[PDB]
Amino acid sequence: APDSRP
Amino acid sequence: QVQLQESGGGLVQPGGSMKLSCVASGFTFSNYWMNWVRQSPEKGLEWVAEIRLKSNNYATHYAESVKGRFTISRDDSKSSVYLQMNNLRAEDTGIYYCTGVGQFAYWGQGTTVTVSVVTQESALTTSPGETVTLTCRSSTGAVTTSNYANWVQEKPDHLFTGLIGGTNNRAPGVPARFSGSLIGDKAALTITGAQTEDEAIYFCALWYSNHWVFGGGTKLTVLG
Ligand SMILES: *[C@H]1O[C@H](CO)[C@H](O)[C@H](O)[C@H]1NC(C)=O
Repeated sequence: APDSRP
Repeated sequence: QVQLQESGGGLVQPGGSMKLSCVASGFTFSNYWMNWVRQSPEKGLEWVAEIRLKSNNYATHYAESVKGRFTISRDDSKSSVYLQMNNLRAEDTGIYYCTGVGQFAYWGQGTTVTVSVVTQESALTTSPGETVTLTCRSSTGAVTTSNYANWVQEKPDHLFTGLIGGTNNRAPGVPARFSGSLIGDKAALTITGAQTEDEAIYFCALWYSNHWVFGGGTKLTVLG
Protein backbone atom coordinates (compact mmCIF):
# COMPACT_ATOMS: atom_id res chain seq x y z
CA ALA A 1 0.00 0.00 0.00
CA PRO A 2 2.92 2.42 0.51
CA ASP A 3 5.86 2.15 -1.89
CA SER A 4 6.37 -1.64 -1.80
CA ARG A 5 8.78 -1.57 -4.75
CA PRO A 6 12.01 -3.55 -3.90
CA GLN B 1 27.01 4.36 -2.60
CA VAL B 2 23.53 5.71 -3.17
CA GLN B 3 23.37 9.40 -2.24
CA LEU B 4 20.63 11.85 -1.27
CA GLN B 5 21.78 15.37 -0.54
CA GLU B 6 19.51 18.08 0.79
CA SER B 7 20.01 21.80 0.56
CA GLY B 8 18.35 25.14 1.12
CA GLY B 9 18.03 25.16 4.90
CA GLY B 10 19.14 28.01 7.12
CA LEU B 11 17.66 30.71 9.35
CA VAL B 12 14.18 32.17 8.86
CA GLN B 13 11.88 34.52 10.75
CA PRO B 14 8.43 33.36 11.78
CA GLY B 15 5.99 34.08 8.89
CA GLY B 16 8.82 33.41 6.47
CA SER B 17 9.22 31.10 3.48
CA MET B 18 11.90 28.58 2.43
CA LYS B 19 12.31 25.96 -0.29
CA LEU B 20 14.35 22.87 0.32
CA SER B 21 15.91 20.71 -2.30
CA CYS B 22 17.11 17.13 -2.45
CA VAL B 23 19.11 15.55 -5.26
CA ALA B 24 19.32 11.77 -5.67
CA SER B 25 22.17 9.88 -7.21
CA GLY B 26 23.37 6.36 -7.74
CA PHE B 27 19.96 4.73 -8.22
CA THR B 28 16.82 5.04 -10.39
CA PHE B 29 15.20 7.99 -8.62
CA SER B 30 12.00 8.10 -10.68
CA ASN B 31 10.94 4.53 -9.70
CA TYR B 32 10.39 5.38 -6.02
CA TRP B 33 8.18 7.56 -3.89
CA MET B 34 9.90 10.17 -1.83
CA ASN B 35 9.17 11.67 1.57
CA TRP B 36 10.28 14.51 3.75
CA VAL B 37 10.72 13.77 7.42
CA ARG B 38 11.83 16.18 10.08
CA GLN B 39 13.60 15.61 13.32
CA SER B 40 13.39 18.63 15.69
CA PRO B 41 15.20 19.75 18.83
CA GLU B 42 13.29 17.38 21.17
CA LYS B 43 14.80 14.53 19.20
CA GLY B 44 12.04 12.50 17.53
CA LEU B 45 10.90 12.17 13.97
CA GLU B 46 7.87 13.43 12.26
CA TRP B 47 6.82 12.45 8.76
CA VAL B 48 5.92 15.52 6.72
CA ALA B 49 4.93 14.61 3.16
CA GLU B 50 5.23 12.01 0.43
CA ILE B 51 5.03 12.16 -3.33
CA ARG B 52 4.49 9.25 -5.60
CA LEU B 53 5.25 8.52 -9.23
CA LYS B 54 4.52 9.96 -12.64
CA SER B 55 2.21 7.06 -13.18
CA ASN B 56 0.33 8.24 -10.12
CA ASN B 57 0.33 11.73 -11.47
CA TYR B 58 2.75 12.64 -8.73
CA ALA B 59 0.01 12.41 -6.03
CA THR B 60 1.01 13.83 -2.67
CA HIS B 61 0.01 13.55 0.99
CA TYR B 62 0.90 15.81 3.89
CA ALA B 63 0.81 15.64 7.65
CA GLU B 64 -2.02 17.82 8.98
CA SER B 65 0.47 20.13 10.80
CA VAL B 66 1.87 21.33 7.48
CA LYS B 67 -1.15 20.87 5.19
CA GLY B 68 -1.71 24.08 3.21
CA ARG B 69 1.62 25.66 4.16
CA PHE B 70 4.03 23.11 2.59
CA THR B 71 4.27 21.80 -0.97
CA ILE B 72 6.23 18.72 -2.09
CA SER B 73 7.22 18.29 -5.71
CA ARG B 74 9.73 16.42 -7.82
CA ASP B 75 11.71 16.71 -11.04
CA ASP B 76 12.68 13.29 -12.36
CA SER B 77 14.97 14.44 -15.16
CA LYS B 78 16.83 16.28 -12.32
CA SER B 79 16.64 13.40 -9.80
CA SER B 80 15.21 15.97 -7.36
CA VAL B 81 12.47 16.41 -4.79
CA TYR B 82 11.44 19.68 -3.27
CA LEU B 83 9.68 21.04 -0.20
CA GLN B 84 8.30 24.53 -0.46
CA MET B 85 7.61 25.84 3.05
CA ASN B 86 5.23 29.02 3.67
CA ASN B 87 4.02 30.77 6.95
CA LEU B 88 6.89 28.99 8.91
CA ARG B 89 6.50 28.91 12.68
CA ALA B 90 8.82 28.19 15.64
CA GLU B 91 7.60 24.62 15.79
CA ASP B 92 8.77 23.93 12.22
CA THR B 93 12.39 24.22 13.50
CA GLY B 94 14.37 21.03 12.94
CA ILE B 95 16.47 18.96 10.64
CA TYR B 96 14.68 18.01 7.45
CA TYR B 97 15.56 14.86 5.48
CA CYS B 98 14.41 13.46 2.09
CA THR B 99 14.10 9.72 2.41
CA GLY B 100 12.69 6.81 0.52
CA VAL B 101 13.03 3.29 -0.90
CA GLY B 102 11.61 0.20 0.78
CA GLN B 103 10.36 2.35 2.51
CA PHE B 104 13.01 4.52 4.33
CA ALA B 105 16.31 2.63 3.15
CA TYR B 106 17.94 5.93 2.22
CA TRP B 107 18.25 9.26 3.94
CA GLY B 108 20.06 12.50 3.14
CA GLN B 109 22.51 14.18 5.51
CA GLY B 110 19.71 16.52 6.62
CA THR B 111 19.37 20.30 6.13
CA THR B 112 18.75 22.46 9.26
CA VAL B 113 15.84 24.90 9.41
CA THR B 114 15.74 27.28 12.30
CA VAL B 115 12.72 29.53 12.65
CA SER B 116 13.56 32.26 15.18
CA VAL B 117 0.31 6.63 18.74
CA VAL B 118 3.31 4.46 18.19
CA THR B 119 5.11 3.26 21.32
CA GLN B 120 8.71 2.02 21.67
CA GLU B 121 10.91 1.12 24.62
CA SER B 122 12.62 4.21 25.96
CA ALA B 123 16.10 2.80 26.45
CA LEU B 124 17.99 -0.50 26.38
CA THR B 125 21.57 -1.50 27.30
CA THR B 126 23.40 -4.33 25.68
CA SER B 127 26.90 -5.50 24.92
CA PRO B 128 28.56 -7.22 22.04
CA GLY B 129 27.16 -10.68 21.33
CA GLU B 130 24.00 -10.28 23.39
CA THR B 131 20.63 -10.47 21.57
CA VAL B 132 18.21 -7.61 22.02
CA THR B 133 14.65 -7.08 20.94
CA LEU B 134 12.93 -3.74 20.33
CA THR B 135 9.16 -3.45 19.93
CA CYS B 136 6.78 -1.10 18.20
CA ARG B 137 3.17 -1.08 19.39
CA SER B 138 0.06 0.69 17.98
CA SER B 139 -2.64 2.22 20.21
CA THR B 140 -5.17 1.93 17.48
CA GLY B 141 -5.08 -1.85 17.59
CA ALA B 142 -2.91 -4.65 16.36
CA VAL B 143 0.15 -4.12 14.21
CA THR B 144 -0.12 -6.18 11.02
CA THR B 145 1.68 -6.56 7.75
CA SER B 146 -0.66 -3.87 6.41
CA ASN B 147 1.27 -1.36 8.56
CA TYR B 148 4.50 -2.02 6.58
CA ALA B 149 6.62 -1.50 9.72
CA ASN B 150 10.00 0.12 9.04
CA TRP B 151 12.99 0.37 11.29
CA VAL B 152 15.54 3.13 10.93
CA GLN B 153 18.83 3.73 12.72
CA GLU B 154 20.11 7.07 13.83
CA LYS B 155 23.75 6.94 14.71
CA PRO B 156 25.56 9.68 16.58
CA ASP B 157 24.41 12.09 15.62
CA HIS B 158 21.78 12.70 12.91
CA LEU B 159 23.13 9.92 10.57
CA PHE B 160 20.02 7.97 9.54
CA THR B 161 19.82 4.76 7.58
CA GLY B 162 16.90 2.39 6.97
CA LEU B 163 17.33 -1.16 8.32
CA ILE B 164 14.03 -2.88 7.70
CA GLY B 165 10.95 -2.20 5.54
CA GLY B 166 7.72 -4.13 4.77
CA THR B 167 7.80 -5.65 8.26
CA ASN B 168 10.61 -8.21 7.61
CA ASN B 169 12.75 -7.10 4.64
CA ARG B 170 16.31 -5.99 5.29
CA ALA B 171 17.16 -3.06 3.00
CA PRO B 172 20.12 -3.73 0.69
CA GLY B 173 23.53 -3.94 2.33
CA VAL B 174 22.08 -3.89 5.85
CA PRO B 175 23.97 -6.29 8.07
CA ALA B 176 22.41 -9.65 8.63
CA ARG B 177 22.22 -9.24 12.43
CA PHE B 178 19.20 -6.89 12.07
CA SER B 179 16.03 -8.97 11.86
CA GLY B 180 12.46 -7.63 11.50
CA SER B 181 9.37 -9.37 12.78
CA LEU B 182 5.68 -9.27 13.74
CA ILE B 183 5.25 -10.77 17.20
CA GLY B 184 1.76 -11.08 18.59
CA ASP B 185 0.28 -7.65 17.94
CA LYS B 186 3.55 -5.59 17.79
CA ALA B 187 6.24 -5.14 15.16
CA ALA B 188 9.77 -5.89 16.43
CA LEU B 189 13.37 -5.56 15.48
CA THR B 190 15.95 -8.09 16.85
CA ILE B 191 19.67 -7.58 16.78
CA THR B 192 21.01 -11.09 16.84
CA GLY B 193 24.37 -10.56 18.40
CA ALA B 194 24.91 -6.87 18.90
CA GLN B 195 28.22 -5.15 17.82
CA THR B 196 29.87 -2.02 19.29
CA GLU B 197 28.94 0.10 16.26
CA ASP B 198 25.17 -0.50 16.90
CA GLU B 199 24.96 2.14 19.61
CA ALA B 200 22.26 4.41 18.15
CA ILE B 201 18.61 5.41 18.43
CA TYR B 202 16.25 2.94 16.62
CA PHE B 203 12.95 4.33 15.35
CA CYS B 204 10.00 2.43 13.97
CA ALA B 205 7.37 3.71 11.61
CA LEU B 206 4.00 2.36 10.75
CA TRP B 207 1.73 3.00 7.81
CA TYR B 208 -1.94 3.97 8.34
CA SER B 209 -3.67 4.04 4.93
CA ASN B 210 -2.06 7.24 3.67
CA HIS B 211 0.44 8.55 6.25
CA TRP B 212 3.31 7.32 8.38
CA VAL B 213 3.63 7.63 12.10
CA PHE B 214 7.09 7.34 13.67
CA GLY B 215 7.57 6.09 17.17
CA GLY B 216 9.52 7.93 19.79
CA GLY B 217 12.73 5.94 19.22
CA THR B 218 14.59 3.55 21.47
CA LYS B 219 18.01 4.56 22.71
CA LEU B 220 20.45 1.58 22.46
CA THR B 221 23.63 1.73 24.54
CA VAL B 222 26.16 -0.88 23.60
CA LEU B 223 28.92 -1.41 26.65
CA GLY B 224 32.28 -2.79 25.49
C1 LIG C 1 3.45 -2.12 -3.34
O1 LIG C 1 3.92 -0.88 -3.91
C2 LIG C 1 4.41 -1.10 -5.26
C3 LIG C 1 5.32 0.00 -5.83
O2 LIG C 1 4.81 1.34 -5.68
C4 LIG C 1 3.20 -1.39 -6.15
O3 LIG C 1 2.24 -0.33 -6.05
C5 LIG C 1 2.57 -2.68 -5.67
O4 LIG C 1 1.38 -2.96 -6.41
C6 LIG C 1 2.22 -2.48 -4.20
N1 LIG C 1 1.43 -3.63 -3.80
C7 LIG C 1 0.20 -3.43 -3.32
C8 LIG C 1 -0.60 -4.64 -2.92
O5 LIG C 1 -0.26 -2.32 -3.19
